Amino acid sequence: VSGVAPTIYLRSKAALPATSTTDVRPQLYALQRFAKAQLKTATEAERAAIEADIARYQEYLDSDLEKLKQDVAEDTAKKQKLIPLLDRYPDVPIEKIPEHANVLLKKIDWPPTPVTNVYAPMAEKLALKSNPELKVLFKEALLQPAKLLPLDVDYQCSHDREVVEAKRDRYLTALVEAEQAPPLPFTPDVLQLQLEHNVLKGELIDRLRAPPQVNPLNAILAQHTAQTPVHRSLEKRLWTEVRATAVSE
Amino acid sequence: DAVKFQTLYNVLTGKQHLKDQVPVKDCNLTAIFGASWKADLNKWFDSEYAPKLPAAERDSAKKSLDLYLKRVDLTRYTREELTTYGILACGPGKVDALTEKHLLETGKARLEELTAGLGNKDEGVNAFRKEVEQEGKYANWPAEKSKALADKVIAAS
Amino acid sequence: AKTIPFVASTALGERLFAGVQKVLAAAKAPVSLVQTDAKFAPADAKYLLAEPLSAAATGELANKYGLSSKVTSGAASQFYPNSIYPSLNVEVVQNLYALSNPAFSSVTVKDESAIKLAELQKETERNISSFFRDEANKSVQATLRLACDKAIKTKADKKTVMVVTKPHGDAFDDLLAQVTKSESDGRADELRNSSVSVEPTLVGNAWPKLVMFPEGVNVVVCGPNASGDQVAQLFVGIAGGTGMVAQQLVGDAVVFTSANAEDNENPTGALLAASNLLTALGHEAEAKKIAAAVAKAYTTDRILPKELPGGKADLEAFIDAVAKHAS
Amino acid sequence: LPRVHPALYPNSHLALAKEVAVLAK
Amino acid sequence: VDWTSLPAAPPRPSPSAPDTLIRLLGSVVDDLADADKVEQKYG
Amino acid sequence: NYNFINNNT
Amino acid sequence: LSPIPEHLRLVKNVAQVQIDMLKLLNAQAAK
Repeated sequence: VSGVAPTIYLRSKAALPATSTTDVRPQLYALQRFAKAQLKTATEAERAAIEADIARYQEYLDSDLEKLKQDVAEDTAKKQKLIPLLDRYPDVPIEKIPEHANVLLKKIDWPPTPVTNVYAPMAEKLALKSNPELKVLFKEALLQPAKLLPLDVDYQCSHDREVVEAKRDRYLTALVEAEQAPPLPFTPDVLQLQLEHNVLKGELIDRLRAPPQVNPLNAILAQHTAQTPVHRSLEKRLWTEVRATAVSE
Repeated sequence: DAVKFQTLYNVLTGKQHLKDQVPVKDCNLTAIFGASWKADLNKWFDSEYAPKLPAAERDSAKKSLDLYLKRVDLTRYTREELTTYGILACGPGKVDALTEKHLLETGKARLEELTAGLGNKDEGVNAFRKEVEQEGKYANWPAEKSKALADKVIAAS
Repeated sequence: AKTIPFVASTALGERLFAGVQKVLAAAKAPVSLVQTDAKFAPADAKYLLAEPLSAAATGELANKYGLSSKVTSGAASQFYPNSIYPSLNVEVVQNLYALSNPAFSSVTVKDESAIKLAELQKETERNISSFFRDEANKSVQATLRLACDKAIKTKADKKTVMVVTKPHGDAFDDLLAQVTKSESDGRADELRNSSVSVEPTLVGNAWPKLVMFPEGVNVVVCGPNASGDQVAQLFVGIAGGTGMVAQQLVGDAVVFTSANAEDNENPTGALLAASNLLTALGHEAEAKKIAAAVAKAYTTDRILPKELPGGKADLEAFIDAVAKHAS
Repeated sequence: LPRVHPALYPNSHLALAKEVAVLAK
Repeated sequence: VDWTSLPAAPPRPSPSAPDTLIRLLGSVVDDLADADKVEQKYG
Repeated sequence: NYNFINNNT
Repeated sequence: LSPIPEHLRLVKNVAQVQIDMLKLLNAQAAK
């Protein structure tokens, strides 16, 4: 590490740029250009529908996205009005069901059907990430991270100090991303899950009172995707992302 | 001696690439050399390379050498420190003042971080002094200068 | 009097509108500037002038006008005081697909239903991703073709060197390497004729070359990574700091710009932008008048702005001096 | 085969908007 | 003598990462060490 | 049939 | 032979899946 270094590797978490913005206009413009490209392969009917769509996106841009926020708010209002109506038996909550099941098994006392449990593995990660010790190290590592890395060995090993600074810079970003990362890997659509939970609750009680294992739902989405062009499917990614910001702001 | 200084002049003027996929830098050059870089370079220049060639090329080479020396003094800094934290945005002539500003500002910020995480201004200041001393030792920097900077930042806080 | 738009979302842009309008009226050119905003600019306007765009604003404007690349021009290093870089006849080029599209990075059993559904979903995603990849490759091709045409149009000193930053890793760098291979192995003819020396290099082995000896380089190319942003900021500063360099944005249309941080006020970058614009339209005599006025301001009166070393003065007084030197 | 609700159908709220306005009052 | 070459720096012993950093970053230290080798080569 | 629908599977 | 206990165990498994989903979302919202 030759040369009298002019500056010193002092850093602040405030100086580290942590924005995590989510822009909407460029995504919209990319949608527009994609539809423009599909126009060439489109037939006349879809050409007309796509011209209407293109004019709609240009209207959104000229009105500065307020029309789109209004539209997505309308759809989400329909959704949020829908779910409490499908809240069929609210007085009979969900944890009380296995008690009923134990009761019926006691009363009554074959190829079984399996289950795909996805949300229970993630619950195990909460048993780790929610610990106090794991957060203590986060609380004490970022404040004094030089203790962890062998900086003395690294400085002696590398003639240039720029490489050493880059290694230290990356470790913080890996740690900052770690603590701020959630247990989940994705953004769960809360409404479309409470829908299923409210419908599924509407099915178990009707089953408690009283072949193949196929899911006919998949024989509908396979038709829905076929009917729609691609730009509408991409438009769904846009509308979903706007529900995050509009609920945030 | 004269060999090493001719090699140095060639590298600065750009007539030669260094003997690997290596860049020219103050660090990556003075590490090879004996850390008497600029003084001995200028001395060998004014002794053995100026009187040889005519005066026009002498003036042009003197100009170019001064420029390249300033440019390597600029190379001393890091890329991220240069661009992101705004050391060069004003310009080379203002790099020094911007370094001073950046140092005092990041010192205040680090001090506030330490005190917010720990409190106990005595303890925070002590840990800050330890950190600054260790970083100076790591960057091959005068410990007296680092202590003076630490006291300066504390007094200015 | 033509109506060339002028995007400005800041008081900096507003005061620069007033100053540049005074300058241009004193220079007696048949155009006029129109205050607008980045989100409401008029399409079908090819040659424009602008102010420091933020990243999001560059993205929006590029998506609107079909832009692909941003060029710099450090001509003001000659005017910089105690200039360490006299006559910096090189050019930096940075791609823009990140700002135009930041989101580019991104069989339980054999039942007929599920495999059909996955096939349709993957076909949809295939179409989308293929379109986006083709667009990225086309933007990169535009950047490289622009850099090659620029190196060729320049007075070739039998070297005509093009440095190309290429940190191995991410997708943008992979695309850029692939496109360099494609162009070099494909054309080779104007290449071998003008002796255009294309060179993919790394950041640590490139930015010191650019700093110490930019004489050995004529063009620089960078993708829209942190590395490319850093090298562009390096040149933007080395040419005399934010305010002295003249930026440019090209693709399917040209808009000139001047880089400036929050605290800076030097408009010389924007004046050189105006000069380049007027040369594009045809008023080369007026552009030379403006350049001579700038040179007179920096040499005769030597009235430098506050941010710059040495002398110090305000934006509006500097522009008054510029206008009086012009007329 | 099992049953599915018109809400579990895709894009349901669009065609079910009438019943919603009739019901939520 | 070859001044144009660069001298052999002192040898770097094995990494021997710490349990604390591993617990904080399970599946990332391998990637970071690989990138460190990459940066020692190129950058 | 007695099976149950699960959209996310 | 009868499918009643297997149906009831299906119900138990699916209800525990739903409750685990609910706890996951509750812990995420709390955070």
